[PDB]
This record gives sequence, structure tokens and C-alpha cells, in this order.
Amino acid sequence: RRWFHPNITGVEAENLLLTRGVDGSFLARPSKSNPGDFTLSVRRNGAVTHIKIQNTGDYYDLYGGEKFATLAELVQYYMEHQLKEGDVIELKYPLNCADPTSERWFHGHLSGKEAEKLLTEKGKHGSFLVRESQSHPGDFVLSVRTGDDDGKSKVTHVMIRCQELKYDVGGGERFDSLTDLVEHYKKNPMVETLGTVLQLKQPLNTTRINAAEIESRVRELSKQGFWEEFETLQQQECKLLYSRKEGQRQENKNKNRYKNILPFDHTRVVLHDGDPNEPVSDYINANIIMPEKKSYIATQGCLQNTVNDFWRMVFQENSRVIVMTTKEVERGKSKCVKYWPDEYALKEYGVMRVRNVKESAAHDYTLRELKLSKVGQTERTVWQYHFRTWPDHGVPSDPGGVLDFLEEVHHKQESIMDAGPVVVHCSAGIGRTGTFIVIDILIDIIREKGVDCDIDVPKTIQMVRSQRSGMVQTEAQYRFIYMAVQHYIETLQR
Ligand SMILES: Cn1cc2c(Cl)c(-c3c[nH]c4nc(N5[C@@H]6CC[C@H]5C[C@@H](N)C6)cnc34)ccc2n1
Repeated sequence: RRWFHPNITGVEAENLLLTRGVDGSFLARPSKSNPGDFTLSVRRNGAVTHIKIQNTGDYYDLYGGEKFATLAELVQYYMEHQLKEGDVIELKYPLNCADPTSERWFHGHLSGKEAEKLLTEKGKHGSFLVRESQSHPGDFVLSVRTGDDDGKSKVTHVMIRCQELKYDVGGGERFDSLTDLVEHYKKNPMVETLGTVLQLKQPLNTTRINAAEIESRVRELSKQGFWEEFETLQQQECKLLYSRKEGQRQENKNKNRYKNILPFDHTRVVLHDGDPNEPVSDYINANIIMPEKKSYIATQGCLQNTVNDFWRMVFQENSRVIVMTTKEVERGKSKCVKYWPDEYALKEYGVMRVRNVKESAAHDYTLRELKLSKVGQTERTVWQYHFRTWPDHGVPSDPGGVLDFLEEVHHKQESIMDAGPVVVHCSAGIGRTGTFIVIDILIDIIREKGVDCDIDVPKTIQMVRSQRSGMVQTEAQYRFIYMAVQHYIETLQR
């Protein structure tokens, strides 16, 4: 993902493309002044075009292009394909960024003893970091722990010289960036004169906190670090380009809200017992999310033609609780089509039958008590929690309403013996959906253990993002997750 440049200006972008690129060269970059705006900058015919990519919380919307779950999936699509102003714009040659500050292992500011302490306390064999030299202004230091799991372990420091914007460990190959240097010694470890192999197995973990000390961390990230932690998470999304072939089948194209926002094959919900008189009846744009007790299905808002599939899914998976994350309509646009009957009414949805027994309004949500059964047979109650007050852009300014909602959703789920996964949906089913599920996982840990458990917010998101594309869309959602955790801890504290 070296084609993303976190700290580049528009003019820097043009200059790089003109001086270091050719026709078909391209890079992506943030706007500083605009929080979820991105720019795809592309060279064509000796000039540079800039293409806006907007993300308000639900998807990356490329101007004159499609909607995507991640910038990595966006770039892969166009590099393997179609993008137009109405002339075609080709993405051929990624223009690679040398900037180290979005790498997990980069801690510019760290001193020598502080890096030793951190590796001593948090680190294990093969834990490493790169820091700026304090003794040699402009050089870097590689600091690596090796040993058993005393004096059976040690920290080694390797000096990294910077000569003419190339990095080296004192001999051999000179690398054009610290990333290229680290990737080379990750793959081909340095061996000390006396045998020790300085293996670079994992970056030092600096994001795992004890839950009690959330307020400390939020304060620090608020000085921001929030943006820096988030971009470092985003850099890792290139590890998550898993196959989505079932969703790409012609038979399944019009079962997807957005043609290119698709379920990973390895976690998609497979529907059995379908209409035998219809070719592909096993597909819904939905994934199982298994925290790595309570599981989830993350899915899109229904289309007219997928409402029947949605109820087949709820019934098959034994789900008893549905969370809806959007109004039916927002900004005059359909965000989640109505798939339930009016209050007191009864409807058939293919082979499934649903009664709406009772609706109950709360401040931030409406609860619908639905009864689901198969025609001709099986009845169970499905409790649908329809969150109604999420703003149309951005995130809520206070997390109390979301937390009070998830607390109630949690207790409903826990009250029903052997209930299946909690269904969480609407819109594309990645942004708000991913935000609600992550908050839910984190608060669950804390509810079971207490204020003195360890959480790792970015680790948790990456784990959920490995099970559905782009779960948690924006920096604002990312910040909102930390705020919700912070707030939960305070209400529990006393
Ligand atoms: C499997 N897995 C993936 C993970 C990722 Cl992506 C992170 C993570 C996200 N953002 C970070 N920011 C970090 N920080 C700031 C400040 C210093 C350090 C480095 C970088 N300069 C940004 C560290 N880890 C992270 C943490 C745990 C993970 N587990």
C-alpha cells in the first residue's frame, strides 16, 4: 500500500508524478482540511488529474467511479480493469511513498532507554521498533528483543545511517526508505558475530491498554495521535484482500447494494434449502463475524429482491436479535428498505412468515417484536432494534445513546437460550455496522472482566476487517469507538 502518501500536499503530489512518475503513475492522499476526503492523483498524457474520493461513514465514493469498501480494494479493482473523467484514466504504476510514520514499528520520538523499557515490559522474542537517533541527528536505530519467551533475553540496537536519503546498517545494500530496509531484514535476518539471529517477528505493541487507563490514552491520542493510529490501521488493509468470488457471480450481481462491496468467500453466510427451481439460491451479501461466545452477522440493507433471502438467513442461523443502524430513508435516499410488516400485521416473505406483534418507541430507537416462522410449519420471536438517531454524516457527538442501546441489545440476546448470531445491518453494512459490532465486542470484554482487562482497539478492528471488507470506515468512527469505551468505563467505574 505504498501508493498512499499520508502527509503530501496537492502540489507535492503533482511534482512527484511529473518528476518521478510517467503516464499511468498514480498515488492516493488525504485532505488535511477535510477529515474523510481523499484524492486519487493520476498522471495521463504528461499532466496530473486529481479525483475526489469521499467517505462520510458508509463507503468510499470515487467521483466518476464506483463505491468501495477500502482504498486497497478500489486500487485493485482499477488496476485489474473503466475509470473515466468521459475519457479513460488508467492506474498503471503506483508511485511509492517512503514516509515511515504509518508503519506499526515506527516510533520516531523514542529514546534509547525508553525503547529498552518498552521492549522489556511489552515485548517478546522478535519484537522490534525503529526510532530516531538522538546522538546522530538524521539517522535511525533498530531496537530488537531476542530470547526465551533470568538474562535469557536481551535488547540489541542496530544503527541505521541515512546517507543521501538512503538507509543502511553500515554495509551492503542502501535502501530508498526505512520500509524497504526493514522488509529486507525481516526476510533475511542479521546474524551477530557470535550467532544470535536478530529476527524481526512482530512490531512492539503500543496500542494494547488496560481498560482502567482509557482516559489517559484518549487524552494523549487527543493531542492528533488519533489520526496517526488510524492511518497505521488503514495501511494494514492490503493484508485483507481476500477473495470475494461468489459475490462477483453474474447470478449474484443484483443481490448486492453496491456492485464492488462484497462478502469475503471464507466468512460469507451460505444459505441452504433454497428454491430448487432457481440456479444460485445460496448467496446473501452478509458475513459471519466471530470475535477472535457472542457472534454477529454483518450485512447490507435489503434490496426489494433480497428481502426473502434476508429472512431465510435469520431463520437458518437462529438469530433472535436484529440491529438496524440507519433510518429507512436518509437525505431523501433509501438506506434500508422496509422488510418487516406494519404493527399488528402479518406478511409472507417467500417461505417465511413474519408477524409484527408490538412496536415500542424509545428515545434513540424503536423496538419491534417480530414472530418468524416457516409457512406450513417453527415460530420464534425476533427482536429488532432500530437505531433512529445516528446523524446523516459523521458520528453521534455523545456515545451514551448507542451504549444504552447496545446494553439493552446485549441483555435481550443473553436472555434467549441458544440464540444465534446478532444480525447487524443497513446501508452497505460496513461503516456504522462495523462501528456497532466493534464497540459491542470491546464492551463485552469489559462487562465480563471489569475495568482491569486489556483492550487493543486497532487489533480488534483488524480482526473484524479480516471477516468483512472495510468494517469501520472512518477516523471519526474510530475516535467514536474509543469515546464509547471511555464512557462505558466511567459509568461502570461507579
Ligand atoms: C494484527 N494487528 C494489526 C494491528 C495494528 Cl494495524 C495496530 C495499530 C494500528 N495503528 C497503530 N498505531 C501504532 N502506533 C502509532 C504511534 C506509534 C505506533 C506506530 C505508528 N507510528 C502509529 C501501533 N500499532 C497500531 C495495532 C495492533 C495490531 N494487530
